[PDB]
Amino acid sequence: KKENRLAKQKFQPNETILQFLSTAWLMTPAMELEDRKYWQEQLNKRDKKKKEGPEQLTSRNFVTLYDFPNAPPNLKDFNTNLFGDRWSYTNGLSATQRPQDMKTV
Amino acid sequence: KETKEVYEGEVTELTPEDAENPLGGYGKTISHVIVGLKSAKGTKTLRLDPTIYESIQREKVSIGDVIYIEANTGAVKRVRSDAYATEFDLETEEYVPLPKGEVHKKKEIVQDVTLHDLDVANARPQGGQDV
Amino acid sequence: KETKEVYEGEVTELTPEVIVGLKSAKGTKTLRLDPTIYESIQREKVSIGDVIYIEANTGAVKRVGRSDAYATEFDLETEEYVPLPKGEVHKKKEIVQDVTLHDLDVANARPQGGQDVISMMGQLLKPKKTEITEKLRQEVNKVVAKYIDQGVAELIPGVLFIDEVNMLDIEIFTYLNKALESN
Amino acid sequence: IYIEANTGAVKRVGRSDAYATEFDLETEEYVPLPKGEVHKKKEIVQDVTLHDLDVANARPQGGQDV
Amino acid sequence: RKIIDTFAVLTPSAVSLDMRKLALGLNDDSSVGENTRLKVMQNCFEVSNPLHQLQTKLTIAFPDKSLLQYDCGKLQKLAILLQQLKDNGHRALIFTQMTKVLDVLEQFLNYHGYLYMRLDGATKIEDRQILTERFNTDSRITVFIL
Amino acid sequence: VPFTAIAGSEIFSLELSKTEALTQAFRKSIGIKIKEETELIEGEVVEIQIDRSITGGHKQGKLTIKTTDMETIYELGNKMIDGLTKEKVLAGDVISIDKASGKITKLGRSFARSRDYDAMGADTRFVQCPEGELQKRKTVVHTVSLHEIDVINSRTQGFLALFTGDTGEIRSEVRDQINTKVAEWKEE
Amino acid sequence: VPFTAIAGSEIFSLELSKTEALTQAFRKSIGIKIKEETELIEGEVVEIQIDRSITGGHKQGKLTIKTTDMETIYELGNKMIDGLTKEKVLAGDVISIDKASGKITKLGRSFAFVQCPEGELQKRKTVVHTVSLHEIDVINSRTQGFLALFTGDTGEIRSEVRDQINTKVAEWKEE
Amino acid sequence: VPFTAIAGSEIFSLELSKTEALTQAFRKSIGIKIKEETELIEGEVVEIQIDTGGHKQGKLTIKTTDMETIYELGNKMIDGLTKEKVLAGDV
Amino acid sequence: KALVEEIDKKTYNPDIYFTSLDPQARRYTSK
Repeated sequence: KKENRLAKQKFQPNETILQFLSTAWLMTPAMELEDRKYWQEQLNKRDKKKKEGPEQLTSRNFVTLYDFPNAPPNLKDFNTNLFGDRWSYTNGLSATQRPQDMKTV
Repeated sequence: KETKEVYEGEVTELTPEDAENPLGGYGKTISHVIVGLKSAKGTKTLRLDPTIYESIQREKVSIGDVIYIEANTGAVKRVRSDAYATEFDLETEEYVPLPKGEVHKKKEIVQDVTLHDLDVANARPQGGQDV
Repeated sequence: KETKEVYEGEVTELTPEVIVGLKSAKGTKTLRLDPTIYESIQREKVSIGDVIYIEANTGAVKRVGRSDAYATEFDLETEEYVPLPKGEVHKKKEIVQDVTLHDLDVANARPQGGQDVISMMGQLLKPKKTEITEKLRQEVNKVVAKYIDQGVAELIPGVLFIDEVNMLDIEIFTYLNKALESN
Repeated sequence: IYIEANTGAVKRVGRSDAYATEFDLETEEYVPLPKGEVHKKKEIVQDVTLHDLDVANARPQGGQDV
Repeated sequence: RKIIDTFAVLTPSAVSLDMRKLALGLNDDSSVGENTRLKVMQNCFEVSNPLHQLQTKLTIAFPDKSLLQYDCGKLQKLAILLQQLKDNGHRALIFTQMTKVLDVLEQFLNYHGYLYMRLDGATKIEDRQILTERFNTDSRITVFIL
Repeated sequence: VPFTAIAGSEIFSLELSKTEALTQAFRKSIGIKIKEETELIEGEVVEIQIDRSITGGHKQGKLTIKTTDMETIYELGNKMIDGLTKEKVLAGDVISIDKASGKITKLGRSFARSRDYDAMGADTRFVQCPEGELQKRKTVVHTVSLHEIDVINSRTQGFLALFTGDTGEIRSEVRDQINTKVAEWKEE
Repeated sequence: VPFTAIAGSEIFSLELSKTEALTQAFRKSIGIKIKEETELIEGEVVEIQIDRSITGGHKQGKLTIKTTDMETIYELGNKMIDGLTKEKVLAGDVISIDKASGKITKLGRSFAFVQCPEGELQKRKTVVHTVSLHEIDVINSRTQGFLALFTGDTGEIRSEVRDQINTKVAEWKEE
Repeated sequence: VPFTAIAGSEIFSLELSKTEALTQAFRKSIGIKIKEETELIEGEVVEIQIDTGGHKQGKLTIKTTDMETIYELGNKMIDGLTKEKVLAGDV
Repeated sequence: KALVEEIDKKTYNPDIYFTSLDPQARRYTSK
């Protein structure tokens, strides 16, 4: 009998699949932690060489939600940033026209 | 007069520096990005904020052609190299010899301009499809 | 006594080919935009949650702003919150906006539709005063005669003033000498 | 049609009278059927001074955009 | 934008219709060539214009209405109690013996912006028992006119 | 016989030179009347049917134009549908149509000679009914000055400069070709 | 208070008549000042988290613009993401934004050099805007007159607009 | 050596004041020479034939009078040959 | 035409315009 007796809209976006949950965070809780991260800024400078105002601002990364076709999808599209696709066609046989679907009869 | 830092060389590599996603969601979170460069007699790898990935995404850096990025302002800028120039018989591609000097350098510019030049730049409307 | 009407309401949909579904307090009607006024509507960044004060006779569109109904979008929303206008969207009023003879001269010599893009080109190609000739004078005389014979309108004279005619040259004196010999 | 082969464009005589009368009314002119053999050839002689050429060259004659 | 927004109130007096399309060359009938009209209206669709606001703000500026309670004489000493009871969590009842007071308290409530409802002639047919239980049940309301 | 009664003081202008002004006055003083054998289709068009563009017949558009004299139907050739409703009008409008115009002029409402249905009706019908024949040639006479012809020659659109008044000092070969054209038109 | 000066050879003009040049010279001196209310949010962005899909068309955000007094994670609506992410926004930077416009004003970087602010985040104030008579005449008379504010591409403004602005000023002063 | 053919009654022009009109006459009176160098390919009777889109194995036959070979291409030409859409039976 | 004239997106199909004084009260053929 409650349903018989008893008888504005909002805006909300969504994000999923390929996502860069962006944050430019000075990840400094509280003071010394950046020093440890200052090490991960450090062991990739002198080794690879071919033979309170710390740093100059940072940023971060994330994915929402659990979307990874092959590696980071950001890295997946960055693998297309190497040498394009048309020259890949020229050096190949247009493998994008060879599908793994449509099982052979 | 002004002087801007310049980081030169050729992009030897581009790799993620992954950390586990700390905030809402899990998976990939690049801590930062370190990319090597080598001009004539000067080799150095730049550690930089991970955000430069967008520049790599935006500028279509490919690998080891042109680098223009600063410590604070950041972002790469592109303008290949003559080493690959013979790979194509004919194209419409650009090429350049190896950059000289060290990876980090500075440039000094002096320019004397009249105030009337600024006035006419303000006055004269320049643009495109805007009416 | 000419007539003006205004469409004012919350937009519900837009259909490119044009529909603008203005929703007032009690009315929700969908006009058709001509391509020019459709472009003007496009430039007005009007979307679901917006009210526009688009006149009916002139046709020009003046957005009123984001609807106050969607006040729950951001505690610090930039756009002003204006509610759904009262009455029907096609609000009609009886206006006593009069016209001087030069006013209706410039009305057709240099049209001033205003807010639409084509009205912008119309007021930009010839923004100044053009040398109206006697042919348009007779056309205007016929138009004002038919309007005043429509019945509601009327005519009232006026007084002009000149100071220190001593400085005036002989040319203007000679021309006005034959100009006062008129009706 | 009336297509001068020198440019490959079209000059329109109008519609035709054979496939005409598809309707009781037509604002577009029915236009008389062209007379003579299709591969028409002719020569024209015109006496024109130079200032007309100058003023024609001064201003544009075609264009499609604004 | 702040230098272009407020003052845009002037309205040119007289306009005659069908004098701009007859000048641009786009229409259903013109002496100029008809090969451009479609592409010209597409340009009008997506040709950028920097004078958008000043073009579209020349019309009326839509003024606003004051005067709900600024000079209300006997009503000045009513907020000094209702607001204090609102802060202290004490509800109150407003009783009326006049129609011209019942039709005026509504704009006071609209101006002062407190959740309110009335036991008067200002509801609908299906908001009588529900409103009775609304008053009976505790809520955030502070104004009930009777 | 239009005249030119203007004092010589205002010959000076900031848009037309003295020579241009005098030439304009002289060419305005001499006029030409033109008779054009335009056509018409008059009669009460009780209905306007617009059928689809069928392949066999590209337009089966029915429209029943009939005057007081006769009852008749017609057909639209896929060009005149918007000619009726360039401005939004309904059927039953007397149409002073012109073949070489494309701009059908509606004169309002019109009458049939029928009593319609049996019950009480026939309300709201008091307008002008077509009187003349269904079709008759009209040798319409128009009077224009050399100003209109010259401004038409100078620019593709000429009504704008005729109304606003910014002709723009048209050149001489225009006047020469108009002289020849008017001479041969009088001869023809 | 405005005050305008001219010389003995600037009376003449080509885009203007000497009549209209002297008219504008007379008009420019007088001015009006209209007051208005202003609101502002101020603090230091010390946290930020934006949900943004790559190559997408839907996003949300949470910027924690805060002072040294309390923790406050503010929100962005539909278009505010671009407005608050047009330039660099980090997690230490002292930032002040306006509500009705979302404009960004760089009070200064925290370091790498201003300390984190105290007080309350949202402050209100009043701002009075000044404008001369001729400027009011020219801004609202036509559409391209905004270019005339600098290029001066106008001459002999229609007197109807002048009378309308004069009566507008008169009734503004009256009320 | 262009010769400045200007009479006395040609300097009192409307849009050109006499001083800068004389300056323009002198500017015309000067003589100068300029040289430049460019490069081209002549005789490219191409007859493209490749084995759809994508330009897989993007090399074009080129057949002029002297050398008749096949030119290899790249990202800019394998999509530049589809630019200027031709039947490839021409120079 | 009359620029930006009164129109409520009522039909306005360039090849559809049916009106009458209602002596039969019908419309154009279709299915």
